[PDB]
Amino acid sequence: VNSFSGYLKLTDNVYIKNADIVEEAKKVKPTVVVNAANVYLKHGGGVAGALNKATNNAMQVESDDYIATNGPLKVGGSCVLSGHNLAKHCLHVVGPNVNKGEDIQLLKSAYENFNQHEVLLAPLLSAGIFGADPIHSLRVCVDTVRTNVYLAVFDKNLYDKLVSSFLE
Ligand SMILES: O=C(O)c1cncc(-c2ccccc2)c1
Repeated sequence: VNSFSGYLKLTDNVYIKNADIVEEAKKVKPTVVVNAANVYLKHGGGVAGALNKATNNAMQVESDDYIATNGPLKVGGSCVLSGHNLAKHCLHVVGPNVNKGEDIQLLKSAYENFNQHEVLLAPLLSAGIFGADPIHSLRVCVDTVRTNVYLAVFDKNLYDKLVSSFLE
């Protein structure tokens, strides 16, 4: 049903809310929730851990089965798997891990995957343990994605910084 509420317009196609993406997926019933994935689709923490836990490990069993056919994803790559109880689809997207010297230029490639989906509920890619500046990631989102993105940002202090950088 894609019932997004309380999202702040940043651009004509990029929206942002200070919210837990799991709680968002349960209220919004989005067609697509984006996972901040690693190449092995091992959902051990952050957004991936959160989404998987909310599926009571359904996502992790499907993910393994995919990895068995594919081997690992490419950095900048994605797959479309079931959203389980959270969404029709989960778009698992691998942003570069700049901690491991993966090139920040691959963040554009990661966001380009969003353009395959009319409307997405999504985190910022390559933030947190992936080590990219989240405000940089938002700029790459805005520059790259032309389909309708609804970004959920868990942390209020980071949310305010993001909105201050974008609108002030
Ligand atoms: O089956 C569909 O066409 C569909 C499309 N978008 C969202 C959903 C959905 C997503 C989460 C919960 C319940 C329903 C289903």
